[PDB]
Amino acid sequence: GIASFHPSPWGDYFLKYVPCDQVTQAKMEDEVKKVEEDVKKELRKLAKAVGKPLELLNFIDVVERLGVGYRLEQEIEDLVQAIFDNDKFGVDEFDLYHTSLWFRLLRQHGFHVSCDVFGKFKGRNGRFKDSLASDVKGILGLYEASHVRTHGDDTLDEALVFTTTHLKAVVTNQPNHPLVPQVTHALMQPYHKGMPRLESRHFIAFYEKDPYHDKTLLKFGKLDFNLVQALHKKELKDLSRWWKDLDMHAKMPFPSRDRVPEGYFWTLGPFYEPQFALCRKFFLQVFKVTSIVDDIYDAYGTIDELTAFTKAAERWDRSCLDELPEYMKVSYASLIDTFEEFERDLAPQGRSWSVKYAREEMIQMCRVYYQEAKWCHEKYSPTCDEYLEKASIVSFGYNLGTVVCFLGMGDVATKEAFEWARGNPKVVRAAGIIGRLMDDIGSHHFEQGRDHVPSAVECYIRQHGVDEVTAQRELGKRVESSWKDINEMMLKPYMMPKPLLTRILNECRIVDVIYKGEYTFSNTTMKKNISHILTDPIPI
Amino acid sequence: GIASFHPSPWGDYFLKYVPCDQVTQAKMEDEVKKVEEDVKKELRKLAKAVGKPLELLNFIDVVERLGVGYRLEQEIEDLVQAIFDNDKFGVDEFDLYHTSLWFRLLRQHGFHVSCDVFGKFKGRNGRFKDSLASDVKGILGLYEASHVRTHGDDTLDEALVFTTTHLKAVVTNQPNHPLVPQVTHALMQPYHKGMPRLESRHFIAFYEKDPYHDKTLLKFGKLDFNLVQALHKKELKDLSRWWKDLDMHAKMPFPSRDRVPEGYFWTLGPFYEPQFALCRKFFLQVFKVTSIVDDIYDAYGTIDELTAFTKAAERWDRSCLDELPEYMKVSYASLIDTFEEFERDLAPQGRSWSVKYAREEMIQMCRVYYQEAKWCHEKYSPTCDEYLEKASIVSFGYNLGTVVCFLGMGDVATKEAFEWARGNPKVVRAAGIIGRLMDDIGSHHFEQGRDHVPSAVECYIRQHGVDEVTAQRELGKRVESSWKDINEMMLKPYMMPKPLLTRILNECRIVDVIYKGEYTFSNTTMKKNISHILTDPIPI
Repeated sequence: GIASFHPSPWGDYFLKYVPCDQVTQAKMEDEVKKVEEDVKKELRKLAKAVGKPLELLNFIDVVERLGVGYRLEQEIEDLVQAIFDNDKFGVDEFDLYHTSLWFRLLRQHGFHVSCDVFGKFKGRNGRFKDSLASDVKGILGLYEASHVRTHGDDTLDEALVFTTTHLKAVVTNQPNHPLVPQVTHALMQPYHKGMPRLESRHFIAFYEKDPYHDKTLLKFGKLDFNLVQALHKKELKDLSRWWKDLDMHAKMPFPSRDRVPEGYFWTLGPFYEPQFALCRKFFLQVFKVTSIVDDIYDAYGTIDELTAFTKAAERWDRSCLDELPEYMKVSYASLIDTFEEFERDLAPQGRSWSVKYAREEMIQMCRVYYQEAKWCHEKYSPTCDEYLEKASIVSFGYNLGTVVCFLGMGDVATKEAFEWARGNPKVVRAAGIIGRLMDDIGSHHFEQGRDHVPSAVECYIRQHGVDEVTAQRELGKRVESSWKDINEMMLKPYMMPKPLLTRILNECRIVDVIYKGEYTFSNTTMKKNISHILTDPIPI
Repeated sequence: GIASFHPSPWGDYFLKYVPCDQVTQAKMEDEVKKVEEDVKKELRKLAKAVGKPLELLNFIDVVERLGVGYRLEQEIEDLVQAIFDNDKFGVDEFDLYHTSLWFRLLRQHGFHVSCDVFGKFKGRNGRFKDSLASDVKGILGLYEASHVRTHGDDTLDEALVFTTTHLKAVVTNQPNHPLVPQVTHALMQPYHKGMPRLESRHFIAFYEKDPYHDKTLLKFGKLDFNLVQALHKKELKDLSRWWKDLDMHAKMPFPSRDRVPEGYFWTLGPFYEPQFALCRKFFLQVFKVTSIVDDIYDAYGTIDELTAFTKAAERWDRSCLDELPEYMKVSYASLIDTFEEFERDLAPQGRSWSVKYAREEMIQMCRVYYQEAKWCHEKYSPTCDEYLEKASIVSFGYNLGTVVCFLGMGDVATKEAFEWARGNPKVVRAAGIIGRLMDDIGSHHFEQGRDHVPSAVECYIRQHGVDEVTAQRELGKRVESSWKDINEMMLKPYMMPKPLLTRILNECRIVDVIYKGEYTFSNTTMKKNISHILTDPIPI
């Protein structure tokens, strides 16, 4: 009632999930496999067809945006490779939508195809023809393709401005145009920058409204979505039990109590496909443990108590439990226990040796937390570049996030990849810059800062002597440059194996979804995003 | 960053408030007092004028909705009384807007005028003429008047359905109509049911856009608003200091740690005018201690520890500090300390004897909290009427709230009034029913309930064997009937003096504003509502 600050939007809904029995689950599995083989047969048909470039382009695009391209991964990559090798594929004669589709697909699969294919859509000024604004479909396609841009894609930089202006006008002057639901959604969330699972859920609904949609592809996307959603909800029921058990170790509740759905929503970002259950188990659990130690560093304890907790984290041993103040013991024990559990989970595969790399990242998290605490306790005001480089990029959590993602991926995560991520590569820093800058820009305005608690916008304002609007614009430029670094990371040849780079790309995407500021955690948008992918199956 | 559940939308903004110097504040005070005398002279002019009902009606309505009728309280009441006695006022000839204005104004001032005044607006069917929908202004006025309805006002019940239908059509078919902002706002928040401070702010903005507005009235409202806002910001600076000092007693943060702005918003509901500073101090402080003890009963402690805390609260003595478990001691001490501070604040006027009644309500709160905890641990499923009568109406906080409101009101709040409120009168029960039922209806849906945690919708569903929609509708009817009891409370002859009933009416209004689900504490709507009345002055 009054003074009640205990929101429980979800209650026991996820704990009360009842999975269907094994006979049923295997029946649904075989149904979806039957339609998968149907899709693959039709795909083979389109590949050997003599002309017909656009049909194969659209078929590939639809299976990808329906969220079932993972069930056809190899088949698609080969096909796109063939398209890239066909130097007489006919791109010169495509309209805006299909030129944009060819460009976007090729860029997303690592092929560094040129922006010159867009030249025929420019006028004498060197700008895109405003006459193209009547081709709503093609403007939408160009808008979506422009978000794969890297450094040196000035055409795509201007294409984003051009398409944004015309798409906003479509929303405003043509409210009843058949594409307005899609245009409005894309303006809020470009597909390439959204969470794969959630954007595929929305595209399934859009695709059903397309009069020319392929019925078997729509059925494939719906059936696989419901199959994969049952796996998610079984995982979330179990992980809810584990999280609740951890919460009941303390007498007073942690802030993260009842926040398993939000944490698991986060966890679905890097990976939603069935084969990453172990990945999702690790990411969720580290998420909870991180939240718990974050509570320690955000409380009203002394800087000596925070020093002791950081040192004890560096030693990483239960002997430290007797030396720590009472209120820190549950969090410290959870650190030791959870990573021991990771070791047990990886022993049958002979992979326990890797837990070490995640443990070090966790120790790093404590160190940067300590630094942030220190800056506040000793009333030091860093510059923006100092705030980022010394604590805040890493304290966002993606140096730990990337290593924990690799933790569950099996033989592809070699020791060499763990050491690569441990050395703070440029792309992991980019993911962290995106997250940290969006979190800080959206958290509060300048006049709502906390004295002596550094933040990116306040640090930029005090360092460069500019106003809030300017600081927001320059930091937004840093976010955009980091996004271009991420898109260059997906261009061949790959630094690390693609399954590993894709985790970092997805970490950036889930941040674009959660920190859509213009709230951050546990608000109405988060509740609706969870409702979209984790409550009911898709009808029929 | 990731796993960060520490939102601080406001930071140190209210702590860093800098008041103006005493000479400046006295200057602004004298300016507003001068324009008050101007307004009063003009009002005297309108009263001593033959056959000008509509000009005087509108003048009174505007000074009230500008939020400065408290500077003319007696002068306005007398005038309205004179209007009720006229009997030749000419109401028989008013159009829809002015008939609605006359009816609403008289009802709000205790005069039980009849619904028959609306007979000329009905057709042969006995329903309001749909032809009236073209009089947007009059439809809006009738909509606003209909929320003062009591038992036996079937005309107003039909008026709400009629005007809602047509106002919704104006919003959808006439988006650019000049009244669309006002209609959209009224459809979300009826004036009569809103928080006076916040609704007067919105009306100040609306009134400036009326080409026929009185420039001096607008200046009166703007200047008084900025003057009273300086008082609120000084009070909130001080109370933020007190609240932060209390919070630093605990090592781990309470859920209510950074929630002074939301709590003070709550506190402005019952009273916003300068004379209730002490009231606001008490309500806010009680709010905070209530939140602290609510945390104890919501934590994962044993039913034996909650038994002990409840018994210790019944004893109300610092000696219990030695008997309680550690994590309860700061909460218990805050109880003892805060109510002692109330004794000190009321000693100079010789009223410390009244703190007793508030202490009793606080003890009742622990009891009803205990009952709710007991039901959960004994896995008991109460009946809906049982859920309400035995814990949940009182646990919303308004038996305590009404007694704490009276605590700061001085000689008007007699010992007899405290004893009237201690005995659970029907109108305090109505306020609690409104609060509890809106909170429970909006908190979660049926499938998101917590096992063994009673809540109104779930209890009604399991008691009566109905579905969620029906339980929500029947409970909404209970809320509506309680609102009719509240409107009856403001009809003469008054049970208690009017200043005391008005606190109860305002408690219901602040609940209608905060639990506007269509959804709880500390969300973007609460942040915007605080922004509207507590950040910047009104320009010019």
